[PDB]
Amino acid sequence: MAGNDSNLIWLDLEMTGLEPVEDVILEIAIIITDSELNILAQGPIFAISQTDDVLDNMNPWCIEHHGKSGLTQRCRDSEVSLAHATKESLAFVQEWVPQGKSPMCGNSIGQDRRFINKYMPDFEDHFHYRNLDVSTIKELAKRWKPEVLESVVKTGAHLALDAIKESIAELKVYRELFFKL
Amino acid sequence: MAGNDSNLIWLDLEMTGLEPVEDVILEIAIIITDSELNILAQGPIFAISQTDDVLDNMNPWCIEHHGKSGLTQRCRDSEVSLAHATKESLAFVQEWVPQGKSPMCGNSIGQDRRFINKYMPDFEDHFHYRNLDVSTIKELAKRWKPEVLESVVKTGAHLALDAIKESIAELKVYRELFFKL
Repeated sequence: MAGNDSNLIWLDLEMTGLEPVEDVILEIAIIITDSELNILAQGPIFAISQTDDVLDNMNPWCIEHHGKSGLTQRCRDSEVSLAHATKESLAFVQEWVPQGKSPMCGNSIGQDRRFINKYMPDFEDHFHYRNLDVSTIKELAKRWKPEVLESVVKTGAHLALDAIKESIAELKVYRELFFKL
Repeated sequence: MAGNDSNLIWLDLEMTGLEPVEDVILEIAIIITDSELNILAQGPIFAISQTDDVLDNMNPWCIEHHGKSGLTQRCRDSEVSLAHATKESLAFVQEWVPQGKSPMCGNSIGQDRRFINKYMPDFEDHFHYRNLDVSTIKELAKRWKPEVLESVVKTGAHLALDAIKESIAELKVYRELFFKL
């Protein structure tokens, strides 16, 4: 099933803040599912090597939340450059889905896409221009059928890996309870 | 009914191309709906003043399509500035939904957002950070229930209200046929 036109690239980034103009990427994880949301593969996980003054002067939210998740320390200890993570990610994703076919999948994935466009345009090129944004459906559920949100489970932050598994599980809940089979 | 929390702000833009690094906005159109997708208001439509330096040197797709469309000439005839379009759009929108409540709605509305974020920062501030991307559901339809696309009405009209009302209507189809409400 490695090359199916309908497979999906799921990803989550962690950043030093919200604005691509000043902020940089700290973490990347990728999961490939088939079109039915079965998990076909996990990409490597990269904490991105960043200097201490970058890590120390990020967003208050980020100091707290990345400090808590253990990401900050993992970037202190990493030798991984963004340049390397971009090559590996692109090669992995190429191994699984044809160029141009899969939209970018995840929660508020357009935010991530801003960072990928600016900092990893080679990687972005493998994707379709479309976004599969799980938060779109959450917003429709909030207004159309909010009790569905009760079945949605949100665990605590560790890896970007975990945040992706949450997005998939969330969409899986919607498929079962919110969309018509 | 004015200023209700679940009211939804819809928009489409037309541009000189795909890369807002140095591409610009040709047209702005905005529709408000309640949470049921009932159209509550049409917003000021704005073709944006661009010199022939800009209009002559758009992409091939844009020269040919914005030419038959009538928009290129409208931007040449147009007196309204970027700031005036920003100031007005913000005002209209401010009437109909409280601040931070509404995601930004439309097809691939993240692309639009990149242009709104750079050239109209004040306007984007009124939205929730979330996107409501109908094309997310179109991507799911294609994979889960393609028969549903048959009822979607895609003319191919690349204008202002043209493509908006088509995004709103496309969501209405999904609501009847694709969602379990």
